Amino acid sequence: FQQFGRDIADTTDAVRDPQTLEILDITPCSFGGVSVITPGTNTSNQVAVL
Amino acid sequence: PSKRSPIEDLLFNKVTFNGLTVL
Repeated sequence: FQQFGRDIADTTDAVRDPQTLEILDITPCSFGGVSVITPGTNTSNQVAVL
Repeated sequence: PSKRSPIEDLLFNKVTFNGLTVL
C-alpha cells in the first residue's frame, strides 16, 4: 500500500502510476555553471568552454 | 594501489542537490 518516498525536504523520490502500479525513480534535470578558458588577449583571441 | 603510508591509510580509514551543489 506504500505509494512514494520522500527525502529530507519533502522532495519525492518515487511515484506510482494511477493506471499501472509501477515504481518510478525521479531525479532532477541537470544544471550547472559555464566557464570560459581564455589565454591572454595580447597573444590571441581563441577560447574554450567548460 | 595509492602510494600511501600505513599510518596514512589508518588515518583515512578512521574518518567517516536542490539548487545547491558541492565542488
